[PDB]
Amino acid sequence: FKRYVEVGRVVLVTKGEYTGKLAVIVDIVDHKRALIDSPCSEFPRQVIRYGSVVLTHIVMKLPRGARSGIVAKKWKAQDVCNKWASSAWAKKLEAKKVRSQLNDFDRFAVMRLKKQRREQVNVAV
Amino acid sequence: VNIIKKRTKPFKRHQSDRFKRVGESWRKPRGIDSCVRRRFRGTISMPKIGYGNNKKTRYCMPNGLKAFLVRNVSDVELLLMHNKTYAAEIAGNVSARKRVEIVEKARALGVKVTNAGAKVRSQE
Amino acid sequence: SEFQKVVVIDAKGHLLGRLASVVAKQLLGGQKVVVVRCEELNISGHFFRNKLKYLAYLRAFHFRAPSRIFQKAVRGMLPHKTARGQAALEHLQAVEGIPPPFDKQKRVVVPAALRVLRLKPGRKYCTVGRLSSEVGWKYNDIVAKLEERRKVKSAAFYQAKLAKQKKIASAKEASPVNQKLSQFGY
Amino acid sequence: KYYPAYRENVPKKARKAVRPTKLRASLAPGTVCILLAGRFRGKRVVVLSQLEDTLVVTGPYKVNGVPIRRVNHRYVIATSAPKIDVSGVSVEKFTKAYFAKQKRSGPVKKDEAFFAENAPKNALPAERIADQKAVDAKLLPAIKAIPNMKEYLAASFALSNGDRPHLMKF
Amino acid sequence: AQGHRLYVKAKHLSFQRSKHVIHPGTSIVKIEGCDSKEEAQFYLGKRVCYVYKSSKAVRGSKIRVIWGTIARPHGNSGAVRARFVHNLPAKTFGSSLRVMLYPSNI
RNA sequence: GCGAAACCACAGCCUGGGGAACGGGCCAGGC
RNA sequence: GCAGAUCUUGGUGGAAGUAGC
RNA sequence: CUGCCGAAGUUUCCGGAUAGCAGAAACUCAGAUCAGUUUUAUGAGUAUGUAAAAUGAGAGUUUCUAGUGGGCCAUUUUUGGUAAGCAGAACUGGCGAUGCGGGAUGAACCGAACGUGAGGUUAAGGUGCCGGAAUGUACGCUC
Repeated sequence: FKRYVEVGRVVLVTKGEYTGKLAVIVDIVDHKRALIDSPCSEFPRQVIRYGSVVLTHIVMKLPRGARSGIVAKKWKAQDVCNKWASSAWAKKLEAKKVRSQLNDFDRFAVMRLKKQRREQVNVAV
Repeated sequence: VNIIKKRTKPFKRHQSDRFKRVGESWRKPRGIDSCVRRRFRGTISMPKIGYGNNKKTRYCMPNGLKAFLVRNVSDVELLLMHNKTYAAEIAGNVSARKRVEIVEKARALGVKVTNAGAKVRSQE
Repeated sequence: SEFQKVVVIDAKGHLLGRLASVVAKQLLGGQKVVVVRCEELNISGHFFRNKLKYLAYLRAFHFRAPSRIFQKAVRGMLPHKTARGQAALEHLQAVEGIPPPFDKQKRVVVPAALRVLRLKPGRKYCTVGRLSSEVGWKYNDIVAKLEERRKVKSAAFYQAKLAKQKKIASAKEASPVNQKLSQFGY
Repeated sequence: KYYPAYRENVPKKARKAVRPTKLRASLAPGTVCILLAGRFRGKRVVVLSQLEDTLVVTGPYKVNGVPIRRVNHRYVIATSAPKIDVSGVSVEKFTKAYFAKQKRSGPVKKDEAFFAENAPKNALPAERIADQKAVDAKLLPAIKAIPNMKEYLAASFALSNGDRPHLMKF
Repeated sequence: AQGHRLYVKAKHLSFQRSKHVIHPGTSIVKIEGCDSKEEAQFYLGKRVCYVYKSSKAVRGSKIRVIWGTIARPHGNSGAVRARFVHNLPAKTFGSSLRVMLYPSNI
């Protein structure tokens, strides 16, 4: 495998009011629940179930049961932010988020933009 | 003021469509073991006072007027003051000699006639 | 969500009851549903369990083809006694394998009926076509032979499409317009 | 003929006073909005001013050919496209009577057009075109200043496959 | 190509019914693309129509329309309740519908 | 070629369950 | 004031172009 | 034809005379009484009856005058039983005069008792499909 439920793994929340946020497992309550934390201020330390999260490939060195302050310092030290963003997963998600906000005028400018890019067809020319 | 009718379908006698000997006119089912009397599901409806229509709009035609049967010119003159509430209806046995004089009189009186073009032709 | 005028469903790894229920509901929605690979339908439970279930049914016409087995399950989930359920059945075409008209068409799957997403790991399941092989169906061997023949041709088309796709993909970044206004997420 | 001949039940004094319509927040003048119904459905137009209930709207004549017209505010989708400078064009002439249908009149005597049906025809006066020619004069530089605005208003809005109106933002 | 389609595709599912009693006055309409009752709140009050054709032509047009309006959501899966000017025929179950974007509040 | 009468609520495939018979009408299945 | 009374009188059907002569 | 009232289906003596149930009329009363009521306390033996606080409803008559004057099921109590079941009484209501939602279906089961309708919300029961409604969430058990 590539992903295991271990202390220090970075997980992505996919259910509830914290959907789309990033968190790192701090403690293993049980095979169905785990304690997570995030350096972001709006994300508090909480116990979440594995059904509401997906494990990313990023694993970061954390002592068991670290406090939020220590986790935030370790998160900055290990440069987890912009490392997940370097993955194509985050770029796909970020592109989807930016696409959702796009209004009608931006959509119109896109169609003209992708119309110009389409006619290139410089293959075998 | 709009005329509201609680029901437009008539109340047919039960089992009147299975026999020619039993007419369509409504008869109360006296049978005790009858499903129609006990008002099961799928059984037909029965005349109840709940179906009674508004008192103000009772006897009113869809145009808002109440029919008034007229047999001669003297009858139609009674509607001089009630031409916005009543419509003249010439009786079926009134001849064409009198039907024309009722229609001409009802025209000056400003009275609607429900069957003004009956048993006559026109000549412009 | 969004629908199509005609739908081609790949019945490989789909549970019989779960797929039939979704298909029957879609048929009553006016959609036209075509189910291919009906002989790879899976049913939860041991192959002994379904063999006696079918053997009990053998003890009307006892159809042996896997496509007609699936149609029977779909038929029971429709008001076939009325005209509405009669018209729904005529809008379904269950076939074994992938016939040529549906060979070159997109084949969707129903995640609510997929065996992997609905069956506990390690649970014994039986394949409808494999189960029907010992009840009277005698075309399983040839149906597999065409399936591998179709797969080889399908794989060759995919390589041609993938090789062609590499050309536009390479030229996608060649055009500066892509990088110039990629701020829209595109 | 004047003393009331019937009971003539006078209506009871109603207490429904007419208060001004509250338009939406996003239906401001100068907003590029999509017409939802009518003969110009799908056309994108520029809101000049808000009438008592409707929007006095127009698409530039040379862009999409939508004359100065009234549109109901419920039959308009207000897109979030950048605003257009409309403070430079006077809109006091756009009243209820300005758009009001010309009174169906004409003392036609018996026969000729009354019977022979030699009826006359209608035509828009040059006065309406004269005011119209002014508004695009004061609006075309505004739409030309920002990019794609001239091409935006020329196109007609439409829904493609997989477009969910409730989700995607206008 | 690309048509106009200033509306949203929808399907007529059934009447507002219990197990054994139907109420044709209200029809259950599935606005495809709407997946929950909260999403259905956008389409409340919109004008829905049933466009069909008849062989006999009236005013040189063979297309007839029954207009309606979406009233309220039905269930947790985004199906809505619609009342039409004429009750929709029972044979139009599974038939398509058009949900306009007007009246609009966006 | 000449020619009845009895009889006639209406009908007419099964399988079960349907407590009161229920099968011929009812409910779930086949036809 | 009728749908019944193996109701009364009259007319008329399916059985039937059958049984049959 | 419509509308409004509307039982009883049984005490008791014995085919009955009563009574009860349901109406009519005349009376006197709301500062008068009454209750398939709950209490308080007196006593008596957790209950019991009696007497006097809460709650609700205006109450008490007198006269004569139609119908009923079978039961079924269910609940509880029951005495003996006795292959085991059951039988026997009694206690109490429902149906019998009563449609409606559910219960696959069904007269006794779960809700609910009915003018004609629009809208809303629920009960019982339900939300894979037939079938209106989550192929909902969170735990487990079961092959």
